[PDB]
Amino acid sequence: PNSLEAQIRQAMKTGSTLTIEFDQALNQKSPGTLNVFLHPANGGVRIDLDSGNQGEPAKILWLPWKQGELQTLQPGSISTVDMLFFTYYLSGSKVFAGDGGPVWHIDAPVEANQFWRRMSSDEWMEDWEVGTDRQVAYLHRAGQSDSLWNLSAYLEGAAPSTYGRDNLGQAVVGGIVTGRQQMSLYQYATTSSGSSAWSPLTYTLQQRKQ
Repeated sequence: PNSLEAQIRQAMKTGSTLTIEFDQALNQKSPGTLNVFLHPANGGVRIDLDSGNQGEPAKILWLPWKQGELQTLQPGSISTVDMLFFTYYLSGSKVFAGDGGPVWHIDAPVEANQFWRRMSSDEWMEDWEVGTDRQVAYLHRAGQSDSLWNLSAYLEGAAPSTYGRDNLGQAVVGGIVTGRQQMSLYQYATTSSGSSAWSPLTYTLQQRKQ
């Protein structure tokens, strides 16, 4: 087989099943580029900071998760074509990504009006004029209280993507850099069947309402 990094990139693009396991240690690393180690795992790859167990070093874009908080990948970090992007598992959390803009990982309990307000101070958001469009990929857990995710007051366009059902289930989000400040996003979800194959996480046209 190829490098583990190549195997992940190929699984994403082909819509194959390849799971990702993250060491919680990764959440103590800042958003941006990160040197990690990839290891074979049953059915997938484990990403950690351990150079042992048939580890292969890789430089990725990384977005940590933090309890009760937003974390932000700033787009200036994004430069190397074909570099992989990952964020930590989604277990009730939300991911919001602007195309050519930041990616935010927002913990589950942060209400939508609150996280929107927090997102709102980023230069990309301030440059997003009311009444104009961006492309946005937004993923939340199905059956979670809408107070924690619904942005309908702020965005007019396609409904968000969802993972899970009845506020149960997990997702993994990653990406592949395609150009300066630009990525294509990919996802899978883990339910009582197991883990799904990778699919695209689509940016959809949204008009800013207010």
